[PDB]
Amino acid sequence: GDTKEQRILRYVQQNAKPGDPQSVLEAIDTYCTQKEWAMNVGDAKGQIMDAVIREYSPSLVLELGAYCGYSAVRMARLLQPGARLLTMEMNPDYAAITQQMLNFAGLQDKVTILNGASQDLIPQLKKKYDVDTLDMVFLDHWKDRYLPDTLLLEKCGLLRKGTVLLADNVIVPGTPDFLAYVRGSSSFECTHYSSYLEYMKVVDGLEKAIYQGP
Ligand SMILES: Nc1ncnc2c1ncn2[C@@H]1O[C@H](Cn2cc(CNC(=O)c3cc([N+](=O)[O-])cc(O)c3O)nn2)[C@@H](O)[C@H]1O
Ligand SMILES: [Mg+2]
Repeated sequence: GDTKEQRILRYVQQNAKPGDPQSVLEAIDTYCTQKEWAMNVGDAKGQIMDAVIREYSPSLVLELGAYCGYSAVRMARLLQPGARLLTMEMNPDYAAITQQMLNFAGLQDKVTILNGASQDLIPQLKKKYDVDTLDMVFLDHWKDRYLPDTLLLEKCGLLRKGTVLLADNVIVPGTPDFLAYVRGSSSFECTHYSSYLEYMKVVDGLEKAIYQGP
């Protein structure tokens, strides 16, 4: 009784300043550097994420896997007014942590949390949420869903030329099938950003894959 995710949030509520997203991010990072490792994107990879976001200024972002709401907070705090983030989370407990994390950050009005698995929700985006195409996609869910969900996004017509895919953990725990596909495919221009597994000295990285169209 009493999960790590609940402890992380409790620490944020005690040490972070309400309505200040930088503060919420620093609290989580501190908690996870000092007390318990947890699978947030972390500040090192979060900084690359920030740079990618500022470059494209997406109006509509889709995130796969929210977890505690760390990357959701990172991204939604950089979004222009009227720009939105959709985040898919299959575990209702983590989704609740995320909602409260975003509420504390004062970012709740920029984000919609979708409850359910990506494979079930993605085919419903156009019909049930009036989504034309996506400006950007952050992949941070089950590693072996990266490729299937990409092909699924393409099938559902959610990708246009210019859609940026940003994938966490392509080295650790690794997504070798996703990497071979986007790199080998002329439908994706790919950039690797070398970095470190969150809160550790193990080499990890993000992959940016830009859809070129059919
Ligand atoms: N199909 C899915 N649809 C929606 N949400 C999903 C799905 N699969 C997992 N999630 C969510 O990802 C979050 C966190 N997560 C991520 C994974 C797969 N990713 C990792 O395991 C991971 C693992 C490490 N690691 O092992 O060092 C480091 C990282 O940065 C990671 O993202 N499992 N739970 C959880 O909230 C879970 O509900
Ligand atoms: Mg990750």
